[PDB]
Amino acid sequence: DPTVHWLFTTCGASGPHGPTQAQCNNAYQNSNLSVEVGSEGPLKGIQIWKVPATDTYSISGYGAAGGKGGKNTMMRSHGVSVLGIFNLEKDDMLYILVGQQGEDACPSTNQLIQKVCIGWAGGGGGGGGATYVFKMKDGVPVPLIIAAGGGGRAYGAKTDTFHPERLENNSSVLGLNGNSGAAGGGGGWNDNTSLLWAGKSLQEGATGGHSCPQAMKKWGWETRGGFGGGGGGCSSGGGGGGYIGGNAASNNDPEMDGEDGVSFISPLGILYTPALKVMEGHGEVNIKHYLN
Amino acid sequence: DIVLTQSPASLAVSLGQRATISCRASESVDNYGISFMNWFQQKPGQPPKLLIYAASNQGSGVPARFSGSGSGTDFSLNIHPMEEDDTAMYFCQQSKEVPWTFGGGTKLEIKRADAAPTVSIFPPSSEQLTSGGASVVCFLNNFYPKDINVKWKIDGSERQNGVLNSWTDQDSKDSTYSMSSTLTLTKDEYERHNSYTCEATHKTSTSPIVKSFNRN
Amino acid sequence: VQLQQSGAELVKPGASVKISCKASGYAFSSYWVNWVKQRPGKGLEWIGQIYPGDGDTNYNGKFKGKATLTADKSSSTAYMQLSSLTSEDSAVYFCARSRGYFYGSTYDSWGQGTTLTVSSAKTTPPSVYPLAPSMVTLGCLVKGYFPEPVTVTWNSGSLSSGVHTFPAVLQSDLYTLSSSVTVPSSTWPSETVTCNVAHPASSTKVDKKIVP
Ligand SMILES: *[C@@H]1O[C@H](CO)[C@@H](O)[C@H](O)[C@H]1NC(C)=O
Ligand SMILES: *[C@@H]1O[C@H](CO)[C@@H](O)[C@H](O)[C@H]1NC(C)=O
Ligand SMILES: *[C@@H]1O[C@H](CO)[C@@H](O)[C@H](O)[C@H]1NC(C)=O
Repeated sequence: DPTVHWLFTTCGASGPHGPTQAQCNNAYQNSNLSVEVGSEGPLKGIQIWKVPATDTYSISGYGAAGGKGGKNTMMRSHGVSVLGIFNLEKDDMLYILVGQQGEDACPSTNQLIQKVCIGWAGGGGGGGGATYVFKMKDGVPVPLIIAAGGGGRAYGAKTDTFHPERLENNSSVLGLNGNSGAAGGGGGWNDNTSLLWAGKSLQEGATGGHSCPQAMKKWGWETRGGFGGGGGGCSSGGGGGGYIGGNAASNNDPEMDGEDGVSFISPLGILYTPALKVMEGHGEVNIKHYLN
Repeated sequence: DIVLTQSPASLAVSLGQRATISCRASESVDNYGISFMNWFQQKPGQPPKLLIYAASNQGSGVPARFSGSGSGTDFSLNIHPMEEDDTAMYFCQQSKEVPWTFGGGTKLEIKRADAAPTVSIFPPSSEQLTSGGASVVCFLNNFYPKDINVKWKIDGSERQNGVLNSWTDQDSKDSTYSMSSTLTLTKDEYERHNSYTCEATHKTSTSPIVKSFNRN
Repeated sequence: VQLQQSGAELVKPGASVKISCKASGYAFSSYWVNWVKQRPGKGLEWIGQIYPGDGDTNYNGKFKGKATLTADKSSSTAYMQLSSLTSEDSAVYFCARSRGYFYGSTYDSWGQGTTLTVSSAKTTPPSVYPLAPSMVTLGCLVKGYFPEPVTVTWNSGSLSSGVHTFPAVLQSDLYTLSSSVTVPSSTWPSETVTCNVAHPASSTKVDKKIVP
């Protein structure tokens, strides 16, 4: 049956932590998709799929957008899409982590912050998670498609301007975290996070950053990064997750957006079209049979 | 400290009526354009619950009849219309300066017509003296309002030392109050006197209510 | 969002306790955890606060070195240790989360409370004494017991439309309370009614008939 489509989502989850087995069992009930979802350790929020047949498949990864800054009118930094074609062998296990949006600073359910949103530290949006599609070979994870998330918007961001998409296809380059300042940089592919507000690398579990203690100790405006890798927010915006996490400003500059992450496509696979910011919310993965 | 003077300590209100609670601070609690005055409700056996934050802002799921007002050093909690389920302790609270402090609280109770206490006195059981000691017990039941004074008499002379009193909370069915006063002497003092009387003074009457008995 | 506290504690003067507050449903390292003391007939007292992210603390000088606040990130658990205990420490203690300036720096989520009782007296069973003298009023005297929970009923509970049980008093480290029941003279002494006193801490159940 080559007409089959498997659609991977957040299974209903949002924020810096990913979903449970019971959420995905609910979201995927009465479909062709069945998955195993880790409960603990670095694989906790990650969905495990079994490839049904040896064949060529389309795999399109979409990462998550970063949050809004200090004004309801701002546009978000949309997550990056990465479309590839891959040959897979029956019974391969694919591990899938669907990125979750960075926390918005606006709108707010607090009517005292909502005043600000409609017209000091803490207005910047959170970083937002990348989407990861990888596989195990010899016990070490191997990446196939990583669709970076979008950096968070600064509290006082004035222009809806964003930088061109970055795509790597070279494992020898290290997939490190982005720089953190007052705001958390984005989680990369393999690193050692130690700050509370920086996004975690995938192999650490990819939990999204806490917001900055400068914000949370005094004013209480919370903007966390998203599953997986989303950097925490301050006045500055947080960096988005990727193979390499997007950078956050070195100071708490309120005009400085977090950078998007760097995406990744295995060179053994075939890229279909350049990477492109399209996603306005959470991420997504789509898998179909390919006609050749 | 920033001292909060909450008033009144007790307040009685008919269903549907307006209840106004005041909180006055020894210094301004305004900072950054915010007033750091907050209001809380606490029912028996529960933790407190936030009603109003930053002097004017409804907490989540707090009904509209609650509303907070003020700035600087003067603030107010208004409940209107009063409902049965609003009887509780109410506290103000400031977070402007360490140490964070609470008002002294206000107990909100239901109002009803005045009622004179039913008074009853009871001699010691033979069982109690057989172990030593003699407690005489006086009940002052189902009266309103809650303020009352109890005086024991021994041999016609007043006695108050060695007496322990206990008050009930407002009754949810009758809206009244009761208290027990229990005088504990040794058996030698009990057996040294004959007649024992208990008298209550309440605003409902100008003459005290009296119950008595003499030994046999 | 939940704070869940550890069970009650009954300890002798001089001892120490460590009360736990385990947080869930939010980022433990991003919010202040406050502690509050409540005694009967008194308001609320703020003890101090701790910021788990970096261990910062603020104390009410009245409690310095009496309360010691800490936080454990591995378990997302906040502790309060009370030292050199006295009878003035007997109270209900709450932990509570607070939010920042935009929320008025106020509490928004409370533990269920933890009861501490400090007394140098050992478990003692209650002594029950009747109370004998149109409506007639009757009584049941429950004197000299420890610790506090007691329950008075009348006729196994079936006759309880008009009963008053008075809060306990503390005398020489023991508690005493009284209960009243009023019934028509056409039922007493013509029928017998009995107060049932239970003191579970001493596993006690006693029935006493009201004799004229
Ligand atoms: C599985 O995919 C096939 C082909 O696309 C479709 O006919 C079928 O309805 C899918 N499963 C469910 C439960 O709908
Ligand atoms: C992180 O720390 C470990 C310690 O064993 C080290 O082996 C590793 O190279 C470091 N970097 C990454 C990317 O994990
Ligand atoms: C289709 O098949 C041919 C022959 O195996 C191969 O060269 C080509 O790369 C395939 N195309 C894709 C998109 O997989």
